[PDB]
Amino acid sequence: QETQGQAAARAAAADLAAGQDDEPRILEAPAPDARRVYVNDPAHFAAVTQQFVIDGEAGRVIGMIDGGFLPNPVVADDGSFIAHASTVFSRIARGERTDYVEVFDPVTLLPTADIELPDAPRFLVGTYPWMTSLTPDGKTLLFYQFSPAPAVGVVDLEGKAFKRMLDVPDCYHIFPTAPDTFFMHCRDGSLAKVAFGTEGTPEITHTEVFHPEDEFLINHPAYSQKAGRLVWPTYTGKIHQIDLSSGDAKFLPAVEALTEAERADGWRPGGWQQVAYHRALDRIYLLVDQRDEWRHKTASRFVVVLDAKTGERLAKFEMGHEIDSINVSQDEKPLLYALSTGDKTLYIHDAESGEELRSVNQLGHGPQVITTADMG
Amino acid sequence: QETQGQAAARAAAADLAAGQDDEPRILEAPAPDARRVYVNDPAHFAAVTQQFVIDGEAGRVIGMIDGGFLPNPVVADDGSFIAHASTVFSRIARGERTDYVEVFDPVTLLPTADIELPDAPRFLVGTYPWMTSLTPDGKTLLFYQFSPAPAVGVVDLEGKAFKRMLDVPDCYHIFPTAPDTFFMHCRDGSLAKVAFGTEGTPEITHTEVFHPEDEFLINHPAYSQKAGRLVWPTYTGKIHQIDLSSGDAKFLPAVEALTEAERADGWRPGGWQQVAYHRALDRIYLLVDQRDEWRHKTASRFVVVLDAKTGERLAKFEMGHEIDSINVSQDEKPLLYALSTGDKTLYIHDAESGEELRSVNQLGHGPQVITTADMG
Amino acid sequence: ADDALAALGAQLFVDPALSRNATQSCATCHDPARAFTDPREGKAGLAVSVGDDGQSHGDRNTPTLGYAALVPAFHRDANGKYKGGQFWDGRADDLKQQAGQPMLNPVEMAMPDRAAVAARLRDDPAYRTGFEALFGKGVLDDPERAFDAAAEALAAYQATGEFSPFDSKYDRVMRGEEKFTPLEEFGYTVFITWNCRLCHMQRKQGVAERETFTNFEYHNIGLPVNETAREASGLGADHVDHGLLARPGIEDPAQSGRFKVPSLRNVAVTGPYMHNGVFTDLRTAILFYNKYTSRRPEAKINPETGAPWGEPEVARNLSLAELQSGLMLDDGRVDALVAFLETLTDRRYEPLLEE
Amino acid sequence: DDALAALGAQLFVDPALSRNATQSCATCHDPARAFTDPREGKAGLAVSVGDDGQSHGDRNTPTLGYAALVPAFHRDANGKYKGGQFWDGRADDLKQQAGQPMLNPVEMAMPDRAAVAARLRDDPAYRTGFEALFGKGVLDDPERAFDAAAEALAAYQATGEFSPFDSKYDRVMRGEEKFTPLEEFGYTVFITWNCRLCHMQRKQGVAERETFTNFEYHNIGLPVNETAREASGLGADHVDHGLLARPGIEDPAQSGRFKVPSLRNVAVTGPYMHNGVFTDLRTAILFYNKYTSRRPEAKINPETGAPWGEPEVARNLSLAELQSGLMLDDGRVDALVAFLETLTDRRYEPLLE
Amino acid sequence: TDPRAKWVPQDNDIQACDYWRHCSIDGNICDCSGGSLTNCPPGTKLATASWVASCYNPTDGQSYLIAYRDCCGYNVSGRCPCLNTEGELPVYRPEFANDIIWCFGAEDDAMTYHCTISPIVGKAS
Amino acid sequence: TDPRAKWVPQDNDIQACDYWRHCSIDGNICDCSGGSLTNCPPGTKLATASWVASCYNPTDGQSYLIAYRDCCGYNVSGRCPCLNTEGELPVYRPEFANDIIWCFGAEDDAMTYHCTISPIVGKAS
Ligand code: HEC
Ligand code: HEC
Ligand code: HEC
Ligand code: HEC
Ligand SMILES: [Ca+2]
Ligand SMILES: [Ca+2]
Repeated sequence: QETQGQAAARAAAADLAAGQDDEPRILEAPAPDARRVYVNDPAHFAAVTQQFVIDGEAGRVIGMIDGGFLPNPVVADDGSFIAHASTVFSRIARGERTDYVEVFDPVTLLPTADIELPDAPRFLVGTYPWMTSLTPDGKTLLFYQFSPAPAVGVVDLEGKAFKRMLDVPDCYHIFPTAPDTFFMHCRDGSLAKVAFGTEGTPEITHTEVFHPEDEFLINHPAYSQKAGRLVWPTYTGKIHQIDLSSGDAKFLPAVEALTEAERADGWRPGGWQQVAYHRALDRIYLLVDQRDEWRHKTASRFVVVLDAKTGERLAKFEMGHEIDSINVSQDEKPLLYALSTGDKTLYIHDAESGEELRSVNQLGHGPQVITTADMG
Repeated sequence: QETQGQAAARAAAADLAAGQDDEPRILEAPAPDARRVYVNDPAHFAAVTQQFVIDGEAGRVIGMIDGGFLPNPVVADDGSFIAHASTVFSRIARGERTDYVEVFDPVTLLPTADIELPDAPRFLVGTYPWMTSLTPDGKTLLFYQFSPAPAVGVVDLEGKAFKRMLDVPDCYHIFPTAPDTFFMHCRDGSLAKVAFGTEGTPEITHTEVFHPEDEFLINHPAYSQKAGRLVWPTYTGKIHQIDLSSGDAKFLPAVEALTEAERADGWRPGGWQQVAYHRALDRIYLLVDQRDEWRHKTASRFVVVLDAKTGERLAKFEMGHEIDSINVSQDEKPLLYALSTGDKTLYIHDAESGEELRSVNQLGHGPQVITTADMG
Repeated sequence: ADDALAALGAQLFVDPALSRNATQSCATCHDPARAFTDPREGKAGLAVSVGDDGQSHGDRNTPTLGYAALVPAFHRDANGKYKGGQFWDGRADDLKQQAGQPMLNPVEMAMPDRAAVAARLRDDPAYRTGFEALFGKGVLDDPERAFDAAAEALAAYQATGEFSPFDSKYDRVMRGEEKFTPLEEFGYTVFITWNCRLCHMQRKQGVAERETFTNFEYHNIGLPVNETAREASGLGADHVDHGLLARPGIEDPAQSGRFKVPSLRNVAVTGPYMHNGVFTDLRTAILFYNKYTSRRPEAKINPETGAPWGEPEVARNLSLAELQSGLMLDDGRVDALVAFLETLTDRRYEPLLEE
Repeated sequence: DDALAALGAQLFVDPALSRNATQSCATCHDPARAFTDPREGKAGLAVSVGDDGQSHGDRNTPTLGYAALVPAFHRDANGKYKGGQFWDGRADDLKQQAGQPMLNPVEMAMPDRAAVAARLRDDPAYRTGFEALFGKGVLDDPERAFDAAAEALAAYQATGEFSPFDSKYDRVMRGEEKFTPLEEFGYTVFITWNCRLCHMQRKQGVAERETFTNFEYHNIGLPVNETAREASGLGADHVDHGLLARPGIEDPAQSGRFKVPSLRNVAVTGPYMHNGVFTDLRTAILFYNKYTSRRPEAKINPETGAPWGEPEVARNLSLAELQSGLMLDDGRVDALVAFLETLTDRRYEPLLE
Repeated sequence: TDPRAKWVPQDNDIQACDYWRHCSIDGNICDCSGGSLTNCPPGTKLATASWVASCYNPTDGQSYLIAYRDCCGYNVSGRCPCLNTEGELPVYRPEFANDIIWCFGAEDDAMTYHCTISPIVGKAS
Repeated sequence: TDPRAKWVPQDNDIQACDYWRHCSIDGNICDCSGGSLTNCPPGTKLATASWVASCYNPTDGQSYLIAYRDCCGYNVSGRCPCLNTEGELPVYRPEFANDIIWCFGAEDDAMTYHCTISPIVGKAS
């Protein structure tokens, strides 16, 4: 009931009445925990951007990180660092391009590494979380290149150096499964497994094709590295699940997030980060609404929750706002994070009852990307 | 009746229907003329910022220029070029600082000079037009430095090179009167004349104190270089006029913009660019409203217009919007430009009847400064 | 008479009596069975054609006559681009100015002069009747009138539906009579979104009424000399083919090494490719464009020789703004573009697509 | 207690506490000069002459006004040393300080505690006064006697008379008068420029009894005072390490740092700094421009027309606070002088001329 | 105005987001920052790459292929933002994908996004 | 609401532009981006320069000098923006002027403006 601005007015007023001194200084953010959540603001393609670091339990901004043009954020699952791949130009948006990776301390937010990526090799695209990805040991960052051809860049975080580009087939996205192995999704409807080394052609192995050429797999699948679970909705809310926990792809039974009657009445997923997965509960969360079929990036006002094993619906929440992206905290009694690009506001919901608990507004110009650590 | 977007749809449909080919290409802006107006957006202190180049007559954006942190725009009165002094950092808002001057061709908008300023010498401040200034011949740009001490930097636009800093006394703003001369306003209430040959210390002479300590002169006076007329309002609307057209300061009769009774009822100027001056008409325009004495930076809904010679009131307009800054085109039947920071919108008015003719919205994040060339 | 002029040109077109030794007609090099191109093997394979003397080889590849009647007469457009004309270097203004040239060229049909061509026309009673009915009595007695008339007839004949039928798969699909396969559709999509559309589409925007997949401009794409063709032509190791700059009256050094953009209709059946016949395979002509974009070592290599593409014959005035697209065609996209270009084959040449 | 201080009042002006009876505390800490030394020696007023008529110190004699407000020497939770007495903090508090001049051979030069006690015991008034407060026989035990004299002197220094809070500044904060325009400008410069980072008690909030020091230790990069170093006889190879010279401080980063002085009475207690190197208050203020200003004159000591000179101790300079990015122009130096003059105690205002 | 409603093209105002050629535009309409329907604004650099869409023209009942091209080398204009996705496919079908910055081939290697133009390049099929 | 009305201070919420200590702030309140009323957010640099104002505190009826110091080296936070100008003077009275970026003295020569803190540094007069 008492707001954070109100509690602070009251504490300042008591220190002034008590004659309590304190030294103005630079704060540290609180230790990273399960209820820490990061919101990135691509700012509708502005040349410079911002990330907000938020305490989900209090609904308070605890820090910010500046970025350049369409940066890719990553968060180590263990809470030990965060990083991004970013792009600047010598005269705002013109002149010499520099692509680079920074690593930051998660409490001081100071950069601890600034690693130049040679020959401007980043993919400049509205931000897809799985276009830049950490290996499970946290030692390597992998980023996608599109131009001149699909390729994956390898950055050694521990030695703070760019290593090499890997040539890959006509494939997209990067789901790391081991210190030297990741998956990609191919134009042909397969996944490719890419096992790499410091030098040498990587070993590239395709899975079976798993979807027809006219089912469309969204740009924001959810992937839980610790579960090895790749959760991939199509435009109709059909959900593909791939188990990569063995190090090889295993195709799980597909589930339908909407019923046949809902589909007949125009229910479809839509937004930006349309899907979330909670590893400990093995639960899938999908943003859906009634919409024409080619309005697939519009906000949605409902979230459906379903059991990943059975596909049984557990809940349908009415969010009460225009929501573009969702994610969840990975602890018990998780939070459901519901980010509105149009309101520039993160709404924080109880994931069990769907009830809005609190919200954090003024999050930049067009915030779209929610990231959390799986520290469990 | 027919908007620019509508006329453009009709011409594109006709080209299509007629089979008319045209090659997609980079447009040139129309020739600079009296009704071209520039609007700078300091973006509420953002690390990067925008300038909008607008055709006032059509109420159409004809181009844009990117800038860095709190840039100072200048525009040559003869239409031959535009330029700014700007500031960038190697990692968005952190790392190595570079201050520089760019000159742009005013129809292609291409930079034709990029002149680095040594030792980060610019004054970083909410944007004041007369903190960076062209000499009447357009061969020199002068910029103000506040740290470590008041100083003025001389930049050779013809040779494309920084020359030197001038040591000045405790003085502010730069009003150029010749290739080698400018005037500043000093803390002690006088003006200083600064004359600089290419070598040595400059020659510095002061006028008499011309206002008392308790009379506050705004950050945004109007200066007409072609008239040599400095129009300086105080917090209450008292208006100072200084004639510099003889190469020396001559003080004109002080004039009151508001009546004794309006002041009594709380009428005061308020805003950002609160004053405009029209050379050929010899006419002063002032932004005014009813306000408390310390709300001097808030928007105003009215403009008063008065004879610079006599000081009689010629009109009072109800602007119908929250207006922060005004300026005027310098041709006959001038436009009165009325920029609203809150609405991010330039309202374009007939300067004689005060009626609103058209407007240009979506001018960035917090647009603040209007500039026009005096071409006649 | 529209029909009759064309019918006269039909007769001339297949008549070898317009060659010095009477071994060669238009149709010898422009063989109707091969989309009007030369199926005959010479010292440089099919890269260049052999003349009436049985020994002289040209230095340029014989182009199709299909769709040549859609090209505008030679002119400089508003943005200073030369456009239109006939020959790889635009040196002829139009079809009519072009026709007389192979007839007097000693490396081709080799007739010594106009009077000699008139003397052959006058020997055939069918030509006396047909020529006089269209151009007046005595036409064939006046070398200049006779020569101009023959060229006029030949130009009329190349303007008939027979040379430009617009009945390729692409045309059927555009009428809604059938559909592209997924591969061809991908190839179409690639062609229209990648740099190909900047030179191999009639218009810069809008839709063309009779698309022939060229903008009729002049570009230097930086091709090497074809050594065996250049050896066969006898022009010498030191010869440079200056393209458009060789057109009389063009003096601008920026025009050096630019050639007319060919129509891609029938491209699948008119190999080998480019102005000197340097590449055998259509795939190889498409892969050539990756030399400007790709970082892979294989992009520097001509897959037909296993050696580097080669130094441009003219290493200046390259169309680098258009060629340096920043994107490599992967093999799936080369496959798609081959599929698509195959749909530009006229119906009667579809049987040739197997070969 | 009133008694204790009354005893210390007697001791403070008594030369019987020096070896040859030529000097008392009041000789060097003259109540007429805000408890500092008026006397001119081999290096001007930079350093004081001891009981022997020849020996000079190496540090300038500081005021005793307000010294009772300084907390006992300690290391705070941010690892900054704070408080204590002497320019280098080598005494914990006023009590530990008072005995040291008595036994210093370059000062009062008593040979030992027993000699001090013998002098106290010869005076009947001291037998009465001391025994009434500390118990009969106190003056017969050299250790008890010496510690009691140190207590009484500390008690005396803690009275209203050394810390009256009656300066113009104090009257203005009580709303009894106003600053002149120039004074008010100097006050604004003081609390918005880098001065207030070291010369205000608290970081933020308002102090009840402000003395214009945070009690911290800083090396501001001052040069040797050449004539004073010569007079001290410590030799040209000597280096004054400041707080590092305090027994038990071992941390190399404390080398060259000195206790921030209270600026009360600063206008009447020249010359300035730990070594009296600058005779004029304006020169003390202008010294700070050396870290900020670009002007050729900022490198030059106005009193000499020669460069300030290299720091005695080149490490541990307080660069973060000193390198403020802003130079004080003449008008701002003028206003600061005016403001600092308002920190003069009422009874010293006639000294201001 | 219902953002989830089926998008309905018009052929009477090119600065509006329901203008028929903008059917798969993502970004800003160049006509609003000094370009035109099919030209870049001064100072910017015209890319050669594009993404395509088949957009129904309610003037003539035909569908035309619009090859969107970006004008690049300037910060995002901020005027007339629009995001439509008629036929728009995920990033693995890039010729139909519109989140990608289509700035390739721009002069001076400009890769920052300013605004998008909407020229017709062909007939739909 | 009424922007031209006499500003009315409150002592109940430090995130609102009417909090009594913000009487001459220009920018953003650091409490809204991970600082606190008198501390800088992580990653930013605390300046030693300030502009100052005498702000009346409605709770105890006293006027305090607030010496506003900037947190520097980040792009502007964009949260809780406020501009008040109680006793604010023109640039030629810089100790009292608030358009100036008071980032002087910040570590690493940081000069970009992120947000402002509102510490009390004394009593007025
Ligand atoms: C010995 C082979 C040979 C014969 C016979 C021949 N040509 Fe050709 N033709 C060519 C070659 C080689 C070129 C390209 C030459 C060049 O560009 O300089 C060409 C080019 C052309 C072109 C230009 C087409 C384009 O796209 O640029 C036309 C039209 C043409 N010939 C028509 C004729 C007609 C009509 C005749 C009979 C009067 C004829 N040709 C006889 C070899 C021949
Ligand atoms: C810069 C203009 C330009 C671009 C872009 C361009 N072409 Fe070409 N194309 C030409 C010109 C000119 C020639 C003839 C070159 C020569 O022979 O000197 C040509 C020749 C060809 C040929 C040989 C046709 C023949 O009859 O010999 C094929 C096939 C071809 N192009 C396909 C493509 C494809 C597919 C693309 C897109 C990958 C493309 N081109 C891009 C201008 C261009
Ligand atoms: C010969 C001159 C001389 C005499 C006599 C003298 N002092 Fe001092 N006093 C000094 C000097 C010099 C210093 C600074 C020495 C240093 O910092 O190392 C000083 C420092 C002090 C300080 C520390 C103040 C501060 O701010 O750090 C106190 C307290 C003090 N003396 C009290 C006394 C008392 C009590 C007596 C009599 C017992 C006395 N002094 C006798 C010269 C004298
Ligand atoms: C980094 C902390 C710091 C800052 C900032 C600072 N001072 Fe000081 N001040 C000192 C210290 C420490 C001394 C004693 C230095 C010494 O003697 O070694 C001192 C000494 C002085 C003295 C001589 C006092 C005496 O009794 O000898 C004056 C006057 C003075 N400072 C004024 C100022 C003014 C005015 C400013 C702002 C322009 C200022 N100082 C800035 C710490 C600081
Ligand atoms: Ca060929
Ligand atoms: Ca002194």
